[PDB]
Amino acid sequence: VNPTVFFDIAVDGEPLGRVSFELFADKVPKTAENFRALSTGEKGFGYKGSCFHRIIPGFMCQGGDFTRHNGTGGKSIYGEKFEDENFILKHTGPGILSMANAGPNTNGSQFFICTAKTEWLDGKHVVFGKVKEGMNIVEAMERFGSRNGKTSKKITIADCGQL
Amino acid sequence: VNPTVFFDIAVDGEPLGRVSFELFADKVPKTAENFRALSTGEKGFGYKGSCFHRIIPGFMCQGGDFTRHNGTGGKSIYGEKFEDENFILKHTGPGILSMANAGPNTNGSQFFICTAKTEWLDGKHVVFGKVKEGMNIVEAMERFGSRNGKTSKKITIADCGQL
Amino acid sequence: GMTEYKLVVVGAAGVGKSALTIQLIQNHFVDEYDPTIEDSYRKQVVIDGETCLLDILDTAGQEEYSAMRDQYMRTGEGFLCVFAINNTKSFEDIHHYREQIKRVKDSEDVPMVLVGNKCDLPSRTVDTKQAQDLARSYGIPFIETSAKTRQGVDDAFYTLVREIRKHK
Amino acid sequence: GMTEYKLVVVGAAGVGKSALTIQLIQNHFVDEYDPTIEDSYRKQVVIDGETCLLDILDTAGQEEYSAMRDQYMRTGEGFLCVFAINNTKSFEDIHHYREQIKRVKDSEDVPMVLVGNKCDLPSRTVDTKQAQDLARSYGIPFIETSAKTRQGVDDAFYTLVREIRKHKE
Ligand SMILES: CCn1c(-c2cc(N3CCN(C4CC4)CC3)cnc2[C@H](C)OC)c2c3cc(ccc31)-c1csc(n1)C[C@H](NC(=O)[C@H]1[C@@H]3COC[C@@H]31)C(=O)N1CCC[C@H](N1)C(=O)OCC(C)(C)C2
Ligand SMILES: CCn1c(-c2cc(N3CCN(C4CC4)CC3)cnc2[C@H](C)OC)c2c3cc(ccc31)-c1csc(n1)C[C@H](NC(=O)[C@H]1[C@@H]3COC[C@@H]31)C(=O)N1CCC[C@H](N1)C(=O)OCC(C)(C)C2
Ligand SMILES: Nc1nc2c(ncn2[C@@H]2O[C@H](COP(=O)(O)OP(=O)(O)O)[C@@H](O)[C@H]2O)c(=O)[nH]1
Ligand SMILES: Nc1nc2c(ncn2[C@@H]2O[C@H](COP(=O)(O)OP(=O)(O)O)[C@@H](O)[C@H]2O)c(=O)[nH]1
Ligand SMILES: [Mg+2]
Ligand SMILES: [Mg+2]
Repeated sequence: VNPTVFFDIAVDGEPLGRVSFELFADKVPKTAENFRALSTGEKGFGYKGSCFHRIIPGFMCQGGDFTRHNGTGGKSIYGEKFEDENFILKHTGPGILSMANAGPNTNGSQFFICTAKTEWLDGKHVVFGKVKEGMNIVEAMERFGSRNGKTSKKITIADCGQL
Repeated sequence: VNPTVFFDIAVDGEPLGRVSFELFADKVPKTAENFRALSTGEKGFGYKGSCFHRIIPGFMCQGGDFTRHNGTGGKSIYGEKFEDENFILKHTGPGILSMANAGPNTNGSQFFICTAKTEWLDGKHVVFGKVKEGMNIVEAMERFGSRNGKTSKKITIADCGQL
Repeated sequence: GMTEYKLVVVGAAGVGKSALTIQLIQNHFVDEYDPTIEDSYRKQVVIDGETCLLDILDTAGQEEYSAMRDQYMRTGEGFLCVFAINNTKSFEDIHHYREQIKRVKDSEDVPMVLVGNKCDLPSRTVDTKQAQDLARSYGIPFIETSAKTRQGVDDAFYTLVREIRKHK
Repeated sequence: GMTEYKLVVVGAAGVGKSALTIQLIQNHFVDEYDPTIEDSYRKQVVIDGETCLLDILDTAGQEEYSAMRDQYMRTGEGFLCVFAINNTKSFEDIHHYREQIKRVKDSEDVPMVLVGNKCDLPSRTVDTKQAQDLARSYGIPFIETSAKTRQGVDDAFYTLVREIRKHKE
């Protein structure tokens, strides 16, 4: 059964709400497992305490850099980066959860949540889940983004785990 | 005789360098004294610990809000506000130290340091000092400004006093 | 993809341009006076069933810089022309903003909306009939707002989007 | 009131546009890869004895967005066309940027400077001669730079300002 994980989001340390994701282990098992384990922190490291560093209204919310906390870092549970598993699933609309990268086969821990359809990313970013509850939390994060993605407040994953 | 005060500037807590100012008490004694006492903190409050909230390269660096720390506050040693003493001195070039305000006779603690001539402020802002040493530090502060003045790093008056 | 609309909030200093914009974008009222140099905001909204992206330019009303408006007027698609109901001078200044926009854009039908802000205050000095008349001339809508109570905030920005739609 | 010059830094992803610009503005070398969406910077400088204000647009080289460059090309007064001397593909992309800028401005006479970056690296694949020839054919200056060592960083931006001043008299 596809696992479910949650983020408790805070804004400048003030609680905002919880968002939960279905991870498509049935179609991308290796990529879902990476996100799952990073959400539980069971490898000794993961998303807890990291921030969404790039939020662009009309497009997406991006985060996941827990190694450098400056938008350039993050790592997977398989080593620093791992290959593109597949591109079966498409960026079909709001709530799609997908891997950020710096070119082919550079998946780490950074991810993004679509707030709209982003079809021009299909085949270049590995889609591996979707928001299951709390899309309105993601929408609420948009109001702290900007045109180039810089945020006006600190949007953190205050807690996370598996449901 | 004109007193000399200093600011020790820090960037995200890292020391940058010292700016010193001659205060023109020989032309604006009330305004010079305000800035002097606020730089020593001898009245119980002042600039120590406050930030430069607005840095616009090519024009000026502005600070002085030690009451609200958001660019809207500040106070004088005479009360919440005091009158424009006179406009004898002009914004003649880099290094000029002058009072910020929100219209006539609304001087508090906010000030700006010019990095270029700003002659269109003449007769509207009270000029009361000039950089004596450390103009290179004011220029270095411009590294972290922007077009609308929002700073990309926290620029603080880590220490300050009289010389 | 969704359409982008470039909106520009103009008007005299202190009339509430940022108070209205921050209410729209962040859903809270700034009671303190933080005069603007220049700021930009983005919000996706649904107006009449169409999703769209609002790009909002929050401008400075200081008269020292009135000669520097042409560039943002050329680039903007529609303009929220704000005065304050208790400030006669700001209503007077509204005329020059309109004339300056028409002048710069060389058109009588630039998407535009007249906004009478601070409508929660007592001691109004500019009553609705002269604002209504001024709006009847020009040929544009007029909306009374309060950025303190949030009254008319959404309507003001959404109406301006509807004007750009009618034009284009 | 000093003159403002609107400079735009263009080139393929990862050639060092931001590294060069941050070196100029902040005297700091960005060791890490922080891909740009769009950033703007300001710096006042003295060039040939004349103080002026540089307004720098730092752009994104990702090819998916190549059709969205028209707006910034219409507004820019001069263009830093950057490639990396160890990336032949980025050198091949230059021609695309130049043709695009000429098309958008509808002019054969647009201030540009060709910049070969990363000249500190030993794995050079683009000959200095080959870059000089291209710049000669275009009629523009060519400067080799290193954002890491700061070699040529000031020179590249200052030369671009000189190219603009020549187009302005
Ligand atoms: C030209 C402007 N411009 C736009 C854009 C585009 C559009 N549309 C495009 C689509 N059209 C439709 C067919 C009609 C209409 C016009 C409108 N307005 C804009 C913006 C707001 O104008 C300022 C973008 C965009 C994106 C990039 C650079 C410039 C961009 C860019 C740089 S790097 C990257 N993209 C991949 C990046 N990699 C890393 O972050 C690496 C870091 C280091 O290694 C780990 C880590 C990554 O994986 N993501 C995860 C996924 C979304 C992605 N970031 C991102 O942020 O895209 C943002 C955005 C807004 C979706 C696209
Ligand atoms: C139109 C853009 N634009 C410019 C400007 C202008 C120019 N030139 C104009 C002159 N031309 C030459 C003769 C021909 C050439 C083109 C170029 N580019 C720009 C900028 C970068 O484009 C984004 C400015 C400027 C200034 C304001 C608003 C908009 C502005 C503004 C708002 S409030 C104020 N100014 C006074 C303010 N009050 C408070 O902060 C109050 C807060 C509440 O109560 C306590 C506290 C205050 O006292 N100061 C202390 C003093 C400098 C001053 N701030 C400030 O920051 O000005 C900055 C700036 C850049 C110097 C001027
Ligand atoms: N009572 C009231 N005050 C307002 C309203 N809008 C703005 N203000 C106040 O008017 C002052 C100026 O607002 P501001 O948005 O900064 O003016 P701007 O220069 O036009 O951006 C602030 O103190 C605001 O709190 C309003 O709708 N009602
Ligand atoms: N050795 C070296 N590395 C550089 C140089 N310039 C940039 N880099 C590196 O190249 C990578 C990409 O640089 P960046 O400025 O982000 O590329 P951009 O997409 O053109 O902005 C970064 O890791 C930089 O540290 C350089 O002159 N020398
Ligand atoms: Mg404002
Ligand atoms: Mg870059």
